[PDB]
Amino acid sequence: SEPQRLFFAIDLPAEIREQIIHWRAKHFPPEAGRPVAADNLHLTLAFLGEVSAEKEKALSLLAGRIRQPGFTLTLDDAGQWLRSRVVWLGMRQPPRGLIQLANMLRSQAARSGCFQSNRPFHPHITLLRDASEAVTIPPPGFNWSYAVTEFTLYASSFARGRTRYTPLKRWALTQ
Ligand SMILES: [Cl-]
Repeated sequence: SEPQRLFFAIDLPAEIREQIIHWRAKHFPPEAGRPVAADNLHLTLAFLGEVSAEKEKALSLLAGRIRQPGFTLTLDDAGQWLRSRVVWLGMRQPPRGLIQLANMLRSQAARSGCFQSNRPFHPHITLLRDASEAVTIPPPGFNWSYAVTEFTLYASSFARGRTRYTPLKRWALTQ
């Protein structure tokens, strides 16, 4: 019944996660930044901040009322945001369904009193953190494309020199 640090996210198939870390190790030396663990690669829909058990339940219920078709993500884009010090993977033209889902979840969080960054939703998958220096970003690998069937509520913790994301609940997207 202690508060947890939560976020909604979309996950990647194992095969694609593996292609990504192989591609990453090939193009980015350790000095380019701190690599996100393969299992920790995800696309965040909405950050909720620290959330009480009571508030988690309310947000989970609102998430469960979402009615949306599934969509396809094709990762054709890669870049670097120096100020936020990340190297990221993303999509040039995200499907509307992704935008709809994120905005819906973000709206629900906001209306519940959740911490607001007032940052415009920029769908991305963080590959490197603490990326300070400016490196050369290659295009992604070929055919990193898959159907999104669901989204998940995660808890975030740190154990044994690792970041850990714990799945709490999942909701399927219709199709
Ligand atoms: Cl371009």
